[PDB]
Amino acid sequence: GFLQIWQHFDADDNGYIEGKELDDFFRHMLKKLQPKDKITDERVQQIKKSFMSAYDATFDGRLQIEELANMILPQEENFLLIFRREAPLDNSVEFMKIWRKYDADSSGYISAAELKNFLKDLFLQHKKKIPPNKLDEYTDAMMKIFDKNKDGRLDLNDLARILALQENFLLQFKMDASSQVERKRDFEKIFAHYDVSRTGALEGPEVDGFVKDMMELVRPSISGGDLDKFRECLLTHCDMNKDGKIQKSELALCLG
Amino acid sequence: NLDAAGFLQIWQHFDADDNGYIEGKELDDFFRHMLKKLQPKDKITDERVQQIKKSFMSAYDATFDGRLQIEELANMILPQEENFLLIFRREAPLDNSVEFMKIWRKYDADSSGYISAAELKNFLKDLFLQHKKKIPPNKLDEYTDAMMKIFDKNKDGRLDLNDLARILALQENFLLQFKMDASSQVERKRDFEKIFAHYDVSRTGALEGPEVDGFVKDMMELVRPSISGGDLDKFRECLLTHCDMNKDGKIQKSELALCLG
Amino acid sequence: SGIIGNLRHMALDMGNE
Amino acid sequence: SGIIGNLRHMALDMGNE
Ligand SMILES: [Ca+2]
Ligand SMILES: [Ca+2]
Ligand SMILES: [Ca+2]
Ligand SMILES: [Ca+2]
Ligand SMILES: [Ca+2]
Ligand SMILES: [Ca+2]
Ligand SMILES: [Ca+2]
Ligand SMILES: [Ca+2]
Ligand SMILES: [Ca+2]
Ligand SMILES: [Ca+2]
Ligand SMILES: [Ca+2]
Ligand SMILES: [Ca+2]
Ligand SMILES: [Cl-]
Repeated sequence: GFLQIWQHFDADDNGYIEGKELDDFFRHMLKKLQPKDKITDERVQQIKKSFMSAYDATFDGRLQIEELANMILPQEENFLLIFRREAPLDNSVEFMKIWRKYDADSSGYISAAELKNFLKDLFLQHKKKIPPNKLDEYTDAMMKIFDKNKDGRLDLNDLARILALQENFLLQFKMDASSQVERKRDFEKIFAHYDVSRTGALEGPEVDGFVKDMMELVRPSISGGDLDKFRECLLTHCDMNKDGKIQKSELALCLG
Repeated sequence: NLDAAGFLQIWQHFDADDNGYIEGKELDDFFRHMLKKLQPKDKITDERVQQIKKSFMSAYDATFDGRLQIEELANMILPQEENFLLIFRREAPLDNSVEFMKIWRKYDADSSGYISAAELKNFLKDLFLQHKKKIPPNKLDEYTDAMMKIFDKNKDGRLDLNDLARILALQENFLLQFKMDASSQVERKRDFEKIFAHYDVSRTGALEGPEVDGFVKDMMELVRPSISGGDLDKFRECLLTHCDMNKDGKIQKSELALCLG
Repeated sequence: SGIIGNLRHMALDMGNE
Repeated sequence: SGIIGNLRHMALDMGNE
């Protein structure tokens, strides 16, 4: 298990394989590669230079969980299948449909159990059968790798990074485009993008996409909780007919 | 071989949409280009794009997001001597968030929650003085503009808290080393003491100014993604409202122990 | 005064409430 | 739990106020 190897060598559980933990790690590696070969200080130092040049991306002389993951997990074809689609994910509404489906308790966070459901469905979509222990392993590995603040949960921006969400849609629009005709063309292009069901209202993940993208014009990547807060804030101030949807007329009113 | 200007032309070519990241097709196109340069005789295949991509991304994707940002490309192809960006890395790593907040509070001087072009200009001026270089005013305007375009992710003409963090290579959250398992009264005391000692850089037994800021940033970022400048001032005021019992604007050790339980 | 200006303003206002 | 548990709880409460 990738996690078991990480936990063994990060002996003091401080988030880094460093000093003697790292020499012990590279001593262990020599035995795995060449069981018949005797460990020497020269060979520990030679394999260490080699692997740290390939994998110490942060250039601090230590291994953190992502650097160890790069060393072992991308050697697995089924793990790499988690990060492959042909089409770029460049519409935040499509991202929010996945967020809302797999945040099944609506906590504003993706738990290990919820991430397991997401990976299971992902493997079914590629008509691959993964052994249950490999599914558990991939789920645990993903949690440890992508849980940046170690609360045992994936936030909205963690899932965005996992799914390679491209977030440049509102950043294409320009302050220069000041003419009433230009303002109309941009408003219409904006509404059309989020109005994926083409009903002339933003419903469900369509509101979510719009709120994430709009908030991220002025602040850093927002949380799951932040999304629900700003969503309700947008409804309170723009949903005039109180149907829980943002009609094009409501958004044009709220903007100007 | 390559110099600052030519490095920029390569960066601008592949960051096609000018969003601050070589991502998706930009990145496959980048690594397709690389194969032809290294092995002109060799035919480009998806397997070989994926092999050179794994290799280089494992060495140089320091932020672990599957994208290249300007510093990561600079590490890959720009010789150190020509790395203008290396002006922002000192001999000592910046691993204390209080030292970061002292720089944030100095240059966000009005505490607007953002560093403007004019405030960034002051930061670059002082940085050149620290290297005993004198830069003419027109060149300082140029550098300021370039830096704002490079580091302004959402294009509002302002640097947020996490933009300065990225510029100064602020290290990991100090509080992430502490464990839920450390349940014993003796362990709880050792951790509380280690934590307070870390933020109490002036050793006065109270958190003052950027000491409060460092603590609030680190604490909030245990449960949510990187916070804004405005968020920092909001949660700072929130911590003072609930813990600064003697209303001296400082967080005494006793006040924080009380608030935590 | 492009339409992006109105979006930014709405975001800023909602982020200050 | 450890002292980190109290910090997380205070962060969560302050993030919900
Ligand atoms: Ca360790
Ligand atoms: Ca490292
Ligand atoms: Ca959930
Ligand atoms: Ca987390
Ligand atoms: Ca719709
Ligand atoms: Ca409505
Ligand atoms: Ca780009
Ligand atoms: Ca990166
Ligand atoms: Ca300011
Ligand atoms: Ca900005
Ligand atoms: Ca102090
Ligand atoms: Ca006090
Ligand atoms: Cl540029």
